[PDB]
Amino acid sequence: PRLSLRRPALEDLLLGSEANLTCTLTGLKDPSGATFTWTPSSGKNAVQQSPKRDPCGCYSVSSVLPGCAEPWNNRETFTCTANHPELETPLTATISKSGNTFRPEVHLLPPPSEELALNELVTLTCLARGFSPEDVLIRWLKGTEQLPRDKYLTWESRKEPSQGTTTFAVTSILRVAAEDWKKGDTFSCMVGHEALPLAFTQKTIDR
Amino acid sequence: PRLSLRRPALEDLLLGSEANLTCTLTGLKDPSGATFTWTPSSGKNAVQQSPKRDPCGCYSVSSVLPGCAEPWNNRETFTCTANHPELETPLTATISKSGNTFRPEVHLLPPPSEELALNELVTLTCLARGFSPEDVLIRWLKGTEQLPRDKYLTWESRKEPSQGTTTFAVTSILRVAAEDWKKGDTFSCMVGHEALPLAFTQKTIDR
Amino acid sequence: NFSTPFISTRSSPVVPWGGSVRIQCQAIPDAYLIWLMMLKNSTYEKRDEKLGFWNDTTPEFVIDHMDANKAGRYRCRYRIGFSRFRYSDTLELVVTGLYGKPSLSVDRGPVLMPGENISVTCSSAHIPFDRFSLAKEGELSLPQHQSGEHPANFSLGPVDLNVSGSYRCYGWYNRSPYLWSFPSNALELV
Amino acid sequence: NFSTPFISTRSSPVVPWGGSVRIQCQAIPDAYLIWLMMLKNSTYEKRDEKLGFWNDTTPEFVIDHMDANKAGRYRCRYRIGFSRFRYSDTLELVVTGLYGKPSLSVDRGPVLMPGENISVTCSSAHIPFDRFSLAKEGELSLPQHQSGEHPANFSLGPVDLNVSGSYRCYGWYNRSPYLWSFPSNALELV
Ligand SMILES: *[C@@H]1O[C@H](CO)[C@@H](O[C@@H]2O[C@H](CO)[C@@H](O[C@H]3O[C@H](CO[C@@H]4O[C@H](CO)[C@@H](O)[C@H](O)[C@@H]4O)[C@@H](O)[C@H](O[C@H]4O[C@H](CO)[C@@H](O)[C@H](O)[C@@H]4O)[C@@H]3O)[C@H](O)[C@H]2NC(C)=O)[C@H](O)[C@H]1NC(C)=O
Ligand SMILES: *[C@@H]1O[C@H](CO)[C@@H](O[C@@H]2O[C@H](CO)[C@@H](O[C@H]3O[C@H](CO[C@@H]4O[C@H](CO)[C@@H](O)[C@H](O)[C@@H]4O)[C@@H](O)[C@H](O[C@H]4O[C@H](CO)[C@@H](O)[C@H](O)[C@@H]4O)[C@@H]3O)[C@H](O)[C@H]2NC(C)=O)[C@H](O)[C@H]1NC(C)=O
Ligand SMILES: *[C@@H]1O[C@H](CO)[C@@H](O)[C@H](O)[C@H]1NC(C)=O
Ligand SMILES: *[C@@H]1O[C@H](CO)[C@@H](O)[C@H](O)[C@H]1NC(C)=O
Ligand SMILES: *[C@@H]1O[C@H](CO)[C@@H](O)[C@H](O)[C@H]1NC(C)=O
Ligand SMILES: *[C@@H]1O[C@H](CO)[C@@H](O)[C@H](O)[C@H]1NC(C)=O
Ligand SMILES: *[C@@H]1O[C@H](CO)[C@@H](O)[C@H](O)[C@H]1NC(C)=O
Ligand SMILES: *[C@@H]1O[C@H](CO)[C@@H](O)[C@H](O)[C@H]1NC(C)=O
Ligand SMILES: *[C@@H]1O[C@H](CO)[C@@H](O)[C@H](O)[C@H]1NC(C)=O
Ligand SMILES: *[C@@H]1O[C@H](CO)[C@@H](O)[C@H](O)[C@H]1NC(C)=O
Repeated sequence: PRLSLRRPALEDLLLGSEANLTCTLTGLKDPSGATFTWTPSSGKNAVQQSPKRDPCGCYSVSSVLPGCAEPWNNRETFTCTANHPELETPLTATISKSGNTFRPEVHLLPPPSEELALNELVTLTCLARGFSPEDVLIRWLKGTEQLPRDKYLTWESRKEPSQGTTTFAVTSILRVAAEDWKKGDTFSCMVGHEALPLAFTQKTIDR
Repeated sequence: PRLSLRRPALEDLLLGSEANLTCTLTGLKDPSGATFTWTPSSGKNAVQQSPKRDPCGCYSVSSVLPGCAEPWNNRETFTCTANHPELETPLTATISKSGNTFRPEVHLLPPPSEELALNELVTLTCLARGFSPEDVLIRWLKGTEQLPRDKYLTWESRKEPSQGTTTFAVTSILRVAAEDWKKGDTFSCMVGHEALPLAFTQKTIDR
Repeated sequence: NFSTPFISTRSSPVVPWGGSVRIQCQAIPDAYLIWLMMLKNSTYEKRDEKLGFWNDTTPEFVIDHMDANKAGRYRCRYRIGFSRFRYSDTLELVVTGLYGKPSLSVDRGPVLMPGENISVTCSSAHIPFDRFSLAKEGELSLPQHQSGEHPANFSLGPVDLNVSGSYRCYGWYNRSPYLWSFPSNALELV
Repeated sequence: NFSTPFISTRSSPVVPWGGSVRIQCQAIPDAYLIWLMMLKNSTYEKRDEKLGFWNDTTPEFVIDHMDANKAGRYRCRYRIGFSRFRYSDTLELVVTGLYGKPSLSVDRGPVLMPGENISVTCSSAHIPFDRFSLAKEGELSLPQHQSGEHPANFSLGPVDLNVSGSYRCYGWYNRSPYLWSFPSNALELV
């Protein structure tokens, strides 16, 4: 049996209004007796969830407390403690808004010289680099319209072999039709990150 | 309980000489009685392994048959069947060298214009795109020396939102010192892939 | 204190039901998220959502295929950082082509030199509109003149040429201030 | 049939123990993987490994800090596709600076005009070398002349100027064909 605690997601933080945060206890073929206790009390009340029958003999059980959008931003340490329908000693976790930061450095880079000559589809790339917790959000823009997530591909954050400061990196690709590029309209990549002061930061592209 | 079968890895196929292939049975708090049966017989003999005590109550058990480097290349369908120390009906899997292909298209792309001006460290990028099974190998080269894996970062293959043909994509970044770039020496990215005729294919970069 | 950002409709803010216009807000460039609201029933609700910064222009919306649904109080919503929410002063939109064209007319000739007065009389004989509004072309706002007496007595006083061009007139009821009649006959004042 | 790729040592292939040289193979450009071997004891073993294609030059290795370990039979290994393995004809390397410098000398003057003969006598009085090899500078190969009689009787016949420059001489034993003596005294034939 193990307990893990899950932070609010920048997705729900920035583009939304309902950070949940999730304390989930994992495995032990239990009736899910459980019981969860949380830090900021009273304000909003905590909610348990279905024993989402985790593969094998885990049957994991989860918790959320809605509305914790403001206490995340004022740092404030969050605790979760669960004492479970088995034995031994209850389990507990805790997180908070990460200390050290490091703003992303964002770079939107051009189609291949050898690919754009063959006027068909070509590749826009977006590079988030050297930042704080691995969690980021990259959204592409045509003109000034958010493209549906399904039109562009984004890889996940992974630690880069860094000299000292452990920093992350992310890339994204938007494949587009050449006539749009040679025509002259505008594309952008935008990266939202916990550190960054204005939340997201935009950097654009022309040719 | 479930059984999965794992193909040889291009890493061991191309840069090595001992493709194993792995049939691993997962979960059921078993003594790992088991028993595994395989397709190309006799030639080389199959090997079982330790009940690598998989989290929760799985205790997964694995199999390999060494030396199957040549039957992979001549297509030949591989089978694995396991009848386990529990009950019901034995489990079986099968794979082979994937049918449809699609060679990668590889593109090594430049440092940001706005980053190279600030002569310090800058970014080389490598883009594997539209290819066959997701499994690829990207290796960077300085001059004509393979850099250790630890000097460059490679993301994993992920399906790109493709029109029809389901194709994959991979990116890689090598961060390097500016003096090397303005000096004039040569860097390369190389992509190895099941489809590609010469195994790997190199494409280089100057400025 | 502050002003709060502006709300404009660069094309005249009244459109035939199914019409298209180029609505525009001001651009707080420290606000990534901008939300066009329609203050609908006690509250306000998201219609369009344009994300990003504007270190250049100002943000425009576009309402096409203008509905009875799409008429009311429109307001911009700016999100700065992680808690700053700045609004915008309100704008309203109204549709045309709903009831039945009123008919308007003059007391003098169609080119009155304005040293002396011209009143327009606009009314409907078979559609008991609550009020009437006399709509000039071009000018990007809710009409200069509106009344609710049984003849539409709209004189112009001593006119002057920034009062010139093409004019029409629309009906209006009580609880459909957003829903107006068809366009009437045109007045080419010169 | 085929030739099979060539093996060269662009700098003279014998080096003082701890010496550095620029070994070079031929480039099968349909072979991504290239393996320098030293045919060591019944087999062959990987020393260096250069991956990639050469649609330009030919592939060079470099052996620096030349060891007794690093002397023997060297061979290139090419991997084409998924089963083609093409070798290369063999090369050998040998170290110097191990036993004790022999001493060499002439029968005539240091600038013999070659219409007539010059023999060099090279030997060691205190180090019973199996054989001796007389090493010209520059020329990129195992020596033109080698003997195993108690005086090194190496004449040149009627010389000609492509036999000119600086010359020395090295000792040699039975089962260390890869391990040679120190460089002797120099002969500036002109
Ligand atoms: C509590 O808050 C948590 C935050 O972690 C929520 O759990 C998350 O819920 C979201 C739902 O918004 C999960 O995403 C799911 O929906 C995604 C929607 O994508 C759509 O894209 C189209 C564009 O064509 C757009 O028009 C739609 O409006 C919509 O945006 C979907 O992409 C997600 O799948 C992705 O994510 C998984 C996980 O990484 C990935 O493996 C998939 O390949 C795929 O890319 C998903 O279906 C989100 O996954 C989930 N959190 C996590 C960590 O998975 C709860 O909803 C909140 N609960 C309450 C009560 O407030
Ligand atoms: C049977 O064949 C399988 C093939 O799947 C083998 O299982 C694989 O074994 C390899 C071992 O070569 C596993 O990789 C492990 O070693 C990697 C070595 O990296 C080093 O990098 C330095 C450069 O600084 C270099 O000088 C070293 O010589 C060496 O190359 C290491 O990178 C691996 O960790 C990576 O992989 C995991 C899995 O994706 C990833 O999550 C990590 O973050 C990390 O990036 C690993 O330590 C390889 O992982 C493993 N296969 C799988 C699928 O994991 C067996 O060894 C073969 N068995 C027999 C009996 O032949
Ligand atoms: C608006 O909603 C409130 C309560 O939701 C209701 O009392 C009222 O009748 C609604 N209509 C208007 C025009 O305010
Ligand atoms: C305009 O704003 C963008 C950020 O969206 C910034 O990158 C750019 O430098 C700004 N322009 C100038 C002239 O500073
Ligand atoms: C216009 O109307 C005003 C208001 O009664 C009046 O004083 C003025 O004389 C009028 N001008 C004319 C009739 O030319
Ligand atoms: C109607 O408007 C005209 C415009 O000045 C004015 O002369 C007249 O007195 C008004 N009459 C009524 C009844 O409003
Ligand atoms: C080489 O190895 C074989 C067997 O491995 C052995 O018989 C022999 O003595 C070794 N030495 C030489 C010089 O071949
Ligand atoms: C040389 O070979 C490379 C592949 O390594 C290829 O990309 C390039 O086009 C070739 N040069 C010419 C002139 O074809
Ligand atoms: C060089 O040696 C040959 C071989 O004995 C001999 O015939 C010839 O005369 C010699 N040349 C001289 C001594 O000049
Ligand atoms: C030694 O070499 C010289 C070179 O021609 C020759 O004249 C002489 O006969 C040789 N003698 C012996 C014993 O080899």
